[PDB]
Amino acid sequence: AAGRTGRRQAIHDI
Amino acid sequence: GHMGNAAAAKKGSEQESVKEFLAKAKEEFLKKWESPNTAQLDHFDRIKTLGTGSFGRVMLVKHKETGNHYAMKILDKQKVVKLKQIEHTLNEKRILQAVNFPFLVKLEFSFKDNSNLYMVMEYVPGGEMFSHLRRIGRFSEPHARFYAAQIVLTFEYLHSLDLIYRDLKPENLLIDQQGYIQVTDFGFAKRVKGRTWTLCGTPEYLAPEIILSKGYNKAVDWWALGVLIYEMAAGYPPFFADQPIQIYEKIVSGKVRFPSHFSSDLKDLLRNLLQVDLTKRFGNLKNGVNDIKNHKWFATTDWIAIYQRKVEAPFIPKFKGPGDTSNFDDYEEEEIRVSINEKCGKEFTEF
Ligand SMILES: COc1ccc(C[NH3+])cc1O
Repeated sequence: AAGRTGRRQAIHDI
Repeated sequence: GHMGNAAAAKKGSEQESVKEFLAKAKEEFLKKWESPNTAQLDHFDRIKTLGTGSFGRVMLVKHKETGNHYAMKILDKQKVVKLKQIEHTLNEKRILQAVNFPFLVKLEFSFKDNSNLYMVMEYVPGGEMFSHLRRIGRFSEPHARFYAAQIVLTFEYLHSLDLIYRDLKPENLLIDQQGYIQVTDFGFAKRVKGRTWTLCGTPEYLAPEIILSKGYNKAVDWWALGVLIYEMAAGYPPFFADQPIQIYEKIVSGKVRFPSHFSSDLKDLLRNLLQVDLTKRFGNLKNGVNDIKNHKWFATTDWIAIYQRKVEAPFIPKFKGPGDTSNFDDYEEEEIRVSINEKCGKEFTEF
């Protein structure tokens, strides 16, 4: 189950 | 029925009291929203960076005159370059200066200079939910439920004011000295009477209708609550992949799998929050937030006691004194440079 474990940045327009 | 006479009457009276509260809260909000430079940079000593993002950083600062500690969000005006980045920053300041709720961070000062915008908030020293969750792995269901209840009440408050939040995630939830939540970062919050269209948020937490470029409403926050509860109770979110495009494909599929340790009550709640069909998603039906508050998974939750902060928290962060930063991770420190020339003055006149 590979996925992002660190802090996740928000996206502004995409 | 499920409730006897006494329980049903108590629940009804409780719901009428909610309406009375929200009516008063709207009157108070509108006063501040219709009729809101309360400091300057050299009034604070900068201590340590508490978090970083694409447009700036949050620093622990100490007010020179009073000695009080605060969290100062610094936004580089030039880095706020994209159109929706500018409007969103004005949303954030205006909303924070008008709201008032026990689980929403309190804004104390805001100002701007030639280079940056600044928002100075109460310092919440217990750290982000994110780092406690990653360290322990997962929260037990009662522990997750205690936090979830605070988010439910906070969204009931915000949505009653026609405010959407749009960035729920553990990174944005701070733990206070009593173990309760403080929601921070209102960069994506917006006053929306019906639909809105901006493609924004954090990939793992985006509702399908955002990804599909459909005009959407406050129900995206209830979807995100489903993601948050799942992640708190599992240790990882329900749509989990290395790249955003793969995350989006999972979200739109309409498929969720649950750990074998999830209770059936929890799975039922999550299937109703993580519902791609908006005519069926909890929080978006005729009974509104009450479909969530009255769900079996929350049967032990005393909503008023949570609001009044009368419930013993499952976890109290350690605090060594004022200004302690031990519950935060470390970040690269960079000098705060202020240009001699005003940047983007016209774009931020209203800030
Ligand atoms: C009080 O405000 C903040 C404190 C800490 C962070 C980092 N998670 C962001 C904030 O906006």
